[PDB]
Amino acid sequence: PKAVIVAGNGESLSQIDYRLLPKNYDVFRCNQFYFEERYFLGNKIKAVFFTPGVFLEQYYTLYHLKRNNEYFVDNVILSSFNHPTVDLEKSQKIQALFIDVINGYEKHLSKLTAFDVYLRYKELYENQRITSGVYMCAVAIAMGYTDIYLTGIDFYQSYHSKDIDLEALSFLQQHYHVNFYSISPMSPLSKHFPIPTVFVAPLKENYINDILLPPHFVYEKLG
Amino acid sequence: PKAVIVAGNGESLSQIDYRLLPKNYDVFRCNQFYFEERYFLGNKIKAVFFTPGVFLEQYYTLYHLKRNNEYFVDNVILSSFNHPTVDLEKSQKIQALFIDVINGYEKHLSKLTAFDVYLRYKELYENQRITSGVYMCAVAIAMGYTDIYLTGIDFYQSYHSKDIDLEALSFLQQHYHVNFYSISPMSPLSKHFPIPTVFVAPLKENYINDILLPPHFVYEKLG
Amino acid sequence: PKAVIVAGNGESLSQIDYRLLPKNYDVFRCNQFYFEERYFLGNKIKAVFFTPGVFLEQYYTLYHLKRNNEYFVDNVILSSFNHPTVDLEKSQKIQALFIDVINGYEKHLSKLTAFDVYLRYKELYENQRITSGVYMCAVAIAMGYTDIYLTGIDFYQSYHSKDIDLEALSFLQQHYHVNFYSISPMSPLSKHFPIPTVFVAPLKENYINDILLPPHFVYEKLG
Amino acid sequence: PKAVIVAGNGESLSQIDYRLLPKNYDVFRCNQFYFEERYFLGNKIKAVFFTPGVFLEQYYTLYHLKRNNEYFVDNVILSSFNHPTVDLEKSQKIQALFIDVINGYEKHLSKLTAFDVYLRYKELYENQRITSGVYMCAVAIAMGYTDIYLTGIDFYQSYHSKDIDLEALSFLQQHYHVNFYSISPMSPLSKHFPIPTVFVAPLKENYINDILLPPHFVYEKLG
Repeated sequence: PKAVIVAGNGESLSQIDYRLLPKNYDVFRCNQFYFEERYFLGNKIKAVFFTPGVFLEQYYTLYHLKRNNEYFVDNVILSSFNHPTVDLEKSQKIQALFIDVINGYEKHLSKLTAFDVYLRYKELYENQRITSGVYMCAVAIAMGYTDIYLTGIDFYQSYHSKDIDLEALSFLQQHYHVNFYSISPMSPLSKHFPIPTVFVAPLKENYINDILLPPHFVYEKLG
Repeated sequence: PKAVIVAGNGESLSQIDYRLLPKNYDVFRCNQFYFEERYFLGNKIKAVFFTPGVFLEQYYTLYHLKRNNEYFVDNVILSSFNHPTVDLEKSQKIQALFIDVINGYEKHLSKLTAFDVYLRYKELYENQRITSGVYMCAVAIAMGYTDIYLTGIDFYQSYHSKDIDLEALSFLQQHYHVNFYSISPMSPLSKHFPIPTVFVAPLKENYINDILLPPHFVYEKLG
Repeated sequence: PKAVIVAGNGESLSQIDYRLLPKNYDVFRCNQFYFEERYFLGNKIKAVFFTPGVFLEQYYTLYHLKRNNEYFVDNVILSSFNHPTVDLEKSQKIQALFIDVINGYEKHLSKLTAFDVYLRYKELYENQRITSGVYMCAVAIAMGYTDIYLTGIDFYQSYHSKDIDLEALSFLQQHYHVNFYSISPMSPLSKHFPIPTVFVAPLKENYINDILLPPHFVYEKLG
Repeated sequence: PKAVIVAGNGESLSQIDYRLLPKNYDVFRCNQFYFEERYFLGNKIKAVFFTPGVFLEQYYTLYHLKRNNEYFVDNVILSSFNHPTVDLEKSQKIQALFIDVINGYEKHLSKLTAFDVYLRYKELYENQRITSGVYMCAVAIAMGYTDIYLTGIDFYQSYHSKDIDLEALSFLQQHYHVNFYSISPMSPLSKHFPIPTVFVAPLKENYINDILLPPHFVYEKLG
């Protein structure tokens, strides 16, 4: 479509001004998005992102959440760079077990050649990496979206730093001609991106607020 | 076609009412189907299923049976799930030796996405597996058949249980809109599926009633 | 085309009756075909066959022979069955080194399904194998030829025997409808195939009559 | 196009007669081309060649050179023969790390069958190899160029010798019908190729005249 809202797990997720939101939009979530005490962005999620480091404990929890009718997730995307020095073999191991998991690099992240070369050089020769928030923005750019509203990204309120996250965002702004907006006025991110021009979150009860663990025999068969 | 009869090795195979059979149909057999003392379903078989656990002793016996003109088999199908934790490597080893063996998962079982995801989750996180009877029904559904007549399935008269076999059958009934019928009135299976609305088996003599074993040197070259 | 002459290294190669040869034909040779003391079949060869067991010492000798203008070879074919228990890995090793070598099984021998299944079963369960003469006939059948004139095959004047070579030839006669002829009246092969209905070989001088050996350092780099 | 100038790192690179150059042409460079004290051939390079033996220290240096706006390189080509005994695995390792590196053999050098067979035989059975200058000429021939002007090739002023470099050049002259020219009258190469029928290089200041080395932790992650 045209508009998409990407959200992180920062402390500014609860300070969203709902007068700046567009009419039609999609929501992207990642990692421990189910720790919310309120439904800040509803229960409809276009896509979710899980890192290869912890994936078995996340798929099980997502299955349990979807079984109890708490969220309506459409896609599951693995946040892998397919680089030989970090997660090349683990991505193959994960993909050999599941069939409904979409690999991010092969499908969306490989279509940005300059950004891919930049990231690979910085990973190989400088030991620097981007967070999940920039990964979601890159995937949204690669999927055709043009308006990206950022929230919940507080810029870390040793690979990850603030000189690579800000430099990568400016790289995508200059090379692919997309618009970035901030919907949290008090967030430090608003100092770099313009506020757009001009609803109480319902409470959650008896919800799951911890990551579930698979039984003991699950690890035995994988080892 | 439209109708197909799937048969197991249960004790109710000899108690079939032949007034309920349709006009044109195909027969599916599996495992030690040649231990019959009578020709309950004739000598024409559309397809046969062999598990990867014991396959070398089965192909040899099937070759000997077909050489002596006792059965007329058309296809041989390997009952493999292609899951890394059970039979992923053994299936490749078997397929590297024979060229006339059809892999079930790649050809028929991979076209049912929801059923495949359900089975993979239950295998990975709960240690539960389905029997060959449900595998044959799933393959028949995936091959275009609409009427499936079950027989010889007595529901086990530790992976296999009666809460996964019955749950999988209901899953296929709800999701793919197929009809299941039981042709053994005294079988416990008739309590869950309707009896359809309204011939002596010839005796077998000097037949093979035991699984044949390859010579000793066959195992040496494989090890 | 239509006619092809296949020749072995037997003692009946020097007893060919040249009145029975057709007008236009092709010649197939194999193994140590350059040990002839006379040019029995000329110096034009359509294809040559080398076994994977000894191939490095044969390619070098063939290169030296072609450099000195003694034979005019068109194709080089590797006589591999691609079976995991005999020469599966060695064929890949050979093909990784040379680019002008044609693999026989992948190109010609895989298009005869019944013959392939028969050979694989006999190899796996009975320890029986065919010689190069039957391999050349099968390849000629698979390449479209219809008239095959056999010579130099004296039927061994422990895998190889006379109950598999004769049984394989009858298998190809019955299943693919080809004509076999013998051009050596005194050969024992004429007792099984009909003689067709109704030229001094030039001498060879200062020729190569032994298989050449590569230098010592060639084996070091391969080990 | 039609014309291309290939240059080496010999001592005759500074003795080029600029009256013999054509109007429109492309320049090929290789290895330590950035050690020039003057801009002999400008700062525009169509393609560059790096050997697999030292590649990590070259990509980093090329990136630093391009960042400082000293050269304008278009393509980077890996000079690999894809032969199992020299650089088959190292080429795969290099290609698994970078995405903007073009493999020479797969793209350009595999389209010359006779030359490839000649090179493979000489490598396998005689321990002889060609230099980078002949590799660049072969790639230029395979890319459609017809006029090739050689410079900086002083013919080594133990695999490499002067009986393989001269024999390979004559092989390409006879088999592919291309024209070779020499633009350095005093070079020994002019004795074998005709001089064509009938500008001060600017000085370089504060330039990089040594190969840069990656940090210590780069080697740790690769080992």
